[PDB]
Amino acid sequence: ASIEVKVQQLDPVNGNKDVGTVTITESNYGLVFTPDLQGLSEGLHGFHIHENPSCEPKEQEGKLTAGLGAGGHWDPKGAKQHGYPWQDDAHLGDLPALTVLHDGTATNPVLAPRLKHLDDVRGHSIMIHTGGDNHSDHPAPLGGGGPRMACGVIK
Amino acid sequence: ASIEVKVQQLDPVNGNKDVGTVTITESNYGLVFTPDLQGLSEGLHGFHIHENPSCEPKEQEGKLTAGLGAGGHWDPKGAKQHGYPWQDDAHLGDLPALTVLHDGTATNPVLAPRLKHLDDVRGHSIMIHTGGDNHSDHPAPLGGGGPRMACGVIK
Ligand SMILES: [Cu+2]
Ligand SMILES: [Cu+]
Ligand SMILES: [Cu+]
Ligand SMILES: [Zn+2]
Ligand SMILES: [Zn+2]
Repeated sequence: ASIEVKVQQLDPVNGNKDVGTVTITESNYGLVFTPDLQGLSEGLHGFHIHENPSCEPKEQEGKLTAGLGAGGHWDPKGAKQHGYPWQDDAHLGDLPALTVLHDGTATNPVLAPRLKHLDDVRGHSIMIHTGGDNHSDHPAPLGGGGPRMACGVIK
Repeated sequence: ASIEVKVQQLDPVNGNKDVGTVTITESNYGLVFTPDLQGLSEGLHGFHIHENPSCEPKEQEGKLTAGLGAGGHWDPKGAKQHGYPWQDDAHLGDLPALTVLHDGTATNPVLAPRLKHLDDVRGHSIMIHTGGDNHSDHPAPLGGGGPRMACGVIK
């Protein structure tokens, strides 16, 4: 029971770059996401499972935008609302925020209690945003994650 | 339905100092700890529920040691080993590590899936360590948390 996801920093122009991996394992309380990332900006970053198994950029109003190919937050139960990892009426893809230390590394594992089986995340993508995550659609949509900084396709 | 815990930086020499609060609420997946702290060193900090409802120091080897009055990690099931928040044979008091940002503040909530009711944690203390937490007794005991930096009594 384990999936090692290769994660890359997104740059539609200069090119993407490997920043490490995120290993997903099953615990008695839900899926555990264990990062081993580097070269990221210090702080808390929005961390979610997105609908499409793609990290490719997509054209948006005449602008090749990073990670748009991944689609929106994975929401199989139609919550149509961004929320907490422990909130039942929030996107099923809403994970705890990722902590990146001063040295640009992330190794602190986080639990997603609503995700129970590894197979459930296969066929999707995992996204790391430039901004944080206040687990609400206010004052900013999707927790204020904003732009997509890094991404990995979940095989 | 919440418990607001007053947290203080421990200073046996010149007196404990207020650093904020930690609010505990219940979710359908366990107790949620929402910090609102400031003045702490940046980084990940060991965060656990300790056995005694006291944050006072105790004499050990002739040294008045900060927070020893709280005792060890709360372990009502006698796991006798430090582990993950989602690990059943680990101290019940083992919580996810606390994230302190560059500006010394901590506001990111964390979930303790093995803790179900607010009353279960009443009569104990919550501790913040100077070091982090690798959720193991290897290579360092108690996750490498080391000295006790801040603490609050849960009522
Ligand atoms: Cu810093
Ligand atoms: Cu996202
Ligand atoms: Cu502790
Ligand atoms: Zn969401
Ligand atoms: Zn412990």
